[PDB]
Parts: sequence; structure tokens; C-alpha cells
Amino acid sequence: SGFRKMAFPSGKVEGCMVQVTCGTTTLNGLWLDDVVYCPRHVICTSEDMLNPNYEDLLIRKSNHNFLVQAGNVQLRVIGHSMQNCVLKLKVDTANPKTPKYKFVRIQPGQTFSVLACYNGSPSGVYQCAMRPNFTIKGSFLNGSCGSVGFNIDYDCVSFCYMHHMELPTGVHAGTDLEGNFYGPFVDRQTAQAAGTDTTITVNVLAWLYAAVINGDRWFLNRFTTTLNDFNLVAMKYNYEPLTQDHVDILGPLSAQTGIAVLDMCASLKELLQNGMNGRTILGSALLEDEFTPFDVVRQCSGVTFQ
Amino acid sequence: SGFRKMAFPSGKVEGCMVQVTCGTTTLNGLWLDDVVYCPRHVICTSEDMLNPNYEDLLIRKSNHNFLVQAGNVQLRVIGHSMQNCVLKLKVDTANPKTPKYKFVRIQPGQTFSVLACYNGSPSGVYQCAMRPNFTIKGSFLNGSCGSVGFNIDYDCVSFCYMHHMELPTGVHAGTDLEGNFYGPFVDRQTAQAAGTDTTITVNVLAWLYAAVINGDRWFLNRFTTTLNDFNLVAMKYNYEPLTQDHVDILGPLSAQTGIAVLDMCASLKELLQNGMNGRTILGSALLEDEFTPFDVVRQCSGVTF
Ligand SMILES: CC(C)(C)c1ccc(N(Cc2cc(Cl)cs2)C(=O)Cc2cncc3ccccc23)cc1
Ligand SMILES: CC(C)(C)c1ccc(N(Cc2cc(Cl)cs2)C(=O)Cc2cncc3ccccc23)cc1
Repeated sequence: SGFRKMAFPSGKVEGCMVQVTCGTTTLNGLWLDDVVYCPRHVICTSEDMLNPNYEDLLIRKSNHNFLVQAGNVQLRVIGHSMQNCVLKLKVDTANPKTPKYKFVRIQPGQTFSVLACYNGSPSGVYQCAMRPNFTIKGSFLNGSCGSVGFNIDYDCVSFCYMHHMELPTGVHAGTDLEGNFYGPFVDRQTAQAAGTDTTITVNVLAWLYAAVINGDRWFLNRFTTTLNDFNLVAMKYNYEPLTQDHVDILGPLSAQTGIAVLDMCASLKELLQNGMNGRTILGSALLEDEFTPFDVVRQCSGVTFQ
Repeated sequence: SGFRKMAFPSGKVEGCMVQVTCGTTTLNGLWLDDVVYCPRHVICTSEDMLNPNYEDLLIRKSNHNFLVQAGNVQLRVIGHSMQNCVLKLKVDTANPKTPKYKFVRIQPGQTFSVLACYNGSPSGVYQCAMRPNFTIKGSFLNGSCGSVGFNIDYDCVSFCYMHHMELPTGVHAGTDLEGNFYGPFVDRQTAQAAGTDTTITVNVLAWLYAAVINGDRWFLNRFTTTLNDFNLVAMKYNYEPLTQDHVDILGPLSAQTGIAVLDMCASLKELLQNGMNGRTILGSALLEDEFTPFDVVRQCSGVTF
């Protein structure tokens, strides 16, 4: 029993964190094979960040202007290039602790684990969701840039996030490991604002199934709904539209609990209309939307990573 | 900025997890130097669990009745002893991945990271508090027994918890790594229940200071309180007493924010009286009590390992 915000064990990614220094700017990099990945703004001064020309800034740097530390052991940079908003430093040494890995770009609604790092040392690990406005509600302090987000699937680490910036509301923005930003943001110090955020409907349904599996059933009801009628109500409360694909993905949880997806949709419709009436679900007074259907299955069926 | 329930990186503990099998029972063990630690109930049948005599059950075992697996590597057991409710299996090989470590017993209110494991493989990591009733609100399924709780300071892992059992409310009970149970619990399938749980007051105050540090002050008020008047009110909402020791521990956060401890106590009294009125504090509609004052400082000052 029990249901907790659960991160993947961080060990395989701990092996890959390094410190990258360029001038008086120190942040985190990700060392895989003979390449170190980090945000390209590492080459920028505070004054540079206002209107940076990254091509021109990089053209002026040599390999030896970049100090890479792996624990307290110096890696020699033998090459540098830019892919979109990430810097790739080629180093003389392949990382012996390099795990099996892919670079994956995730969809809004999908979750991942963050290894928060400072000076190339891991501080801590937590679970996050890519919001529909392409931001994450993280815990990052000055020096966290180059901290990575990952999912572990079977034997393989899937890196999906690199941290670049904090927005003025205190939410966070970054890229995939190919340097492509999630959301309509740029790596410049300029007025940038998170768009209006919505609730991740398929995840709230997943979390209601988690509640049922943990013996909390007060919200279930005799009513049903069509997909269309559910979406007409849900959109009024700033909930993402629920697709047929969402319904199919919730198939395994529906089968395990014996509650049809559209019956759980009918339960949610009444919760949105009526509220909770001062009751709670899995120790929360709000409807939680940062657990995916896979997250609920993994934690409720005890899948491990080796 | 931002504030999140944060576990310690689990790498140093991942290196130490093994599978222990005895008969039809498989659970997790902790391999440090040439010893494997696991719950002693590994030597029990389902029938054995109501009134086991562990001295009698253990004296009937040989070294080779214990199958220890570290990945694909069979470890040979060359000895076994019992310390309270943990089994210590002596193995032929010292763990090359053994970190610097200590065995510590924590107090109620203190937090730690859990590496949840099945068949000696890590599933997941989360942050926990030892509740005042000496239980933890974990996420553990059959096979999780021998999963460990830890705090990391510098390079040193301090192991404070081993998982033994699930209570009927769905909360969890276990031991320190000397085999002494937290609370009045025993390793028998006899009926035992969690005592009435209370809110960890000093941690709620710590978390209110975190909210201030992250630029949220809507919940503050013009009032103060005496310690005694705070405790008479907070006990009526099932909150732990706040001691002078608790007040002193909140000293650094009080100094950093310029909000006196008893002023924050006054704020908490009104939050319990009024609720949130459809607002949140650090993205929560409830008052969070699983962050210690040290946890708030660590996460707001960016400490690494
Ligand atoms: C390298 C230089 C000059 C040094 C630098 C680099 C990055 C930052 N910023 C601002 C921006 C980054 C992007 Cl990308 C667009 S604005 C940050 O957001 C850094 C940052 C990231 N995460 C959490 C933060 C918390 C506090 C302060 C800054 C934080 C500022 C200076
Ligand atoms: C060895 C044998 C038969 C194999 C065995 C060993 C232990 C268990 N128990 C019951 C107890 C443990 C303790 Cl200590 C007292 S009762 C558990 O509580 C296991 C357990 C732990 N954590 C989560 C659980 C969730 C569901 C079911 C059991 C869970 C049952 C069988």
C-alpha cells in the first residue's frame, strides 16, 4: 500500500555529472561517451545575456578556455560545437560509467526525474511533470543550470530535459538534450512569461485509479458520460481535452480496478462541479495531475530497474 | 527558487542492495563490507509469522540455506548471527562499492530517503518522515522488506531505517540497522495498530519559513503568542507540542527572514483557524509537515555532496 511522488534511482545519471567553467561562469554538464553536454549560455557574461550572438561568442573561444571537472579530475576538451541551445565539448576520455541511453523529447503531461546539481555534484532528486504551457515547477537555485531530467525504461536511461532558466513566476524552462527548448522561450535575458496553464486530465484520472487501488472509493458514482459530454464540462474548468488515445492508455488501470474509463470520467465531472465537500483523496485536498498512467502502474505493480 | 520534496541521490545505496532468499521467501538485504543486513523474518513461513521463536528457527538453518544474489553474482554465506530483529549474513566477499557509512537511530519528526527495492533491484526513491507514532507513510508492496532509509552528509551515508512490515491502516513499521524497532511494534503477524498520529509542528513552521524565503507572505499577521498559548491552541488541532529546543532549532530561519519564531507561531494559529480560503502555500492546500528545519536550509542554500 501507499502512494508517494517517486523518482527513478539516480545512480546511473550521478555517474555522468561534471562541472563546466568558462570565465567566471560555472554550471553542470552531462558526460556521455567522449562528449560533455551543457547549456550554451555558459559562454555568456551577464552583459552578454541581454542580446547574445552565440555563433560569434563561440568563434572566439578555444578548447582550453573550457575547464571540465569530473569529480576532482580534469578532462581535456579536444573540440567544441553547438547544437541549437546546447554546447557539445569533445573530451580526450570516454566516460567509463556511461550507461545505455537515448535522447527523447517528451510531450506535455509526461513526467520525469530531475537530479538537481551544483558545481557538478548531485544535491538531490525529485519527480516533475512537463506542464501544458511547457514549464516545470522545479527546485533550482543559481548554479543548477545543466541539471538533467530522465526516465529509466528497462535497462536504458532516457534523458528528456536540461535546465536553462527560471521565469519570473518562479517556474522553470529548458531543452531536450538536442538543445530544442520546450515551449516558446529563448536563452536571452528578456521579458518572457509562462502562458496560462491547464490541468492534465489523463493524469488526474490515473491518480483517481491510484486512489481506488489504495482503497479510497467515496468519489465513485452510479453515473456515466460520453467522451464528448465529459470534454464539454472539463474544458469549462481549464482541463486539457481527453482523447480516445488517453482512454486507451488508461485501459490497464480500468481492467485492474473494474471501473470503466468513462465511469471514472463521470466521477471526475461531479468532483469538478461539486468539489470534495472537505474530503481528501490520497492525502490531497486538490486533484493531483503530476502522475502519468505508467507512473501509477509502475508504483502499484512494483516494477524495478537493475 | 521553488521548493520540492527532495530525496538524496540514491547511487551510494544502490551499490549495496542484494536479494536474500531463505526457502520460498525472497526479500532485500544491505551489503556493506563482508556483511549482508536483512529482516530476521526472512527465516519464517506464513504459518511461522503468528508466534515465531527466532532463536529456534535460526538454530535449524545452515549457511547454505541462505541464497544471497548481488546482480548475477552468487555470494557465499560463511556465517550468520541475529542482532535484535536483523539477520547479519557473513559473506566471503567485501562489497567493492561499500561507501563510508554509519548506523544512526533518528527521532520522530526527522526525515530520510527511502530506496524502495524488489528482488534486490531498486524501483524508486522518495523522502519520508518518522511520524510521531513511530510509523512512516511509505509506498511499499510485498517484496519491499529490507528496503533501507538513509541521510547523506558529505561522502558518508547514515542508515536509519530498514522496512519490516505494513500495518492495517496502510502505514509502515521498521527498525534501525541495529534491529531495534521504531515504536512499540514487533515482527509477528499479531494484531498491532498505529497510535493516533499528530502533525509535526516544528516542521510546519520550517515550511512556512520556506514559503517566506520563496517570496510568499500572505499568511502572516500582526499578532504574536506565548509558547504556552500556542501549545494550548495547536493541541486542539492534533499538533505536537512545540518545545524551547524546537524554537532554538528555528533560530537560523527566524534570523534569515526577520520573522520571530512566536510571530510565525501566531501565523500558524490563524491558518488552523481560517484554512487557506482557496489559496495555496508552495503549491499545497494542506500544511506540510515532512520538511525539517535542516531540510529547508539545505534546499534554500543549495548544499551538495
Ligand atoms: C551565464 C550567466 C550570465 C551567469 C547566467 C545564465 C543564466 C541566467 N538565468 C537567466 C536566463 C537564462 C536564460 Cl536560458 C534566459 S534568461 C537564469 O535563469 C539562471 C537560473 C536558473 N535557475 C534558477 C535560478 C535561480 C536564481 C537565479 C538564477 C537562476 C542568468 C545568468
Ligand atoms: C516471511 C513472509 C511469510 C513471506 C512474510 C513476511 C512479512 C509479512 N508482512 C507481515 C509482517 C511483517 C512483520 Cl515484521 C510483522 S507482520 C508484511 O507486512 C509484508 C509487507 C511489507 N510491506 C508492504 C506490504 C504490502 C502488502 C503485503 C505485505 C507487505 C508477510 C509475510
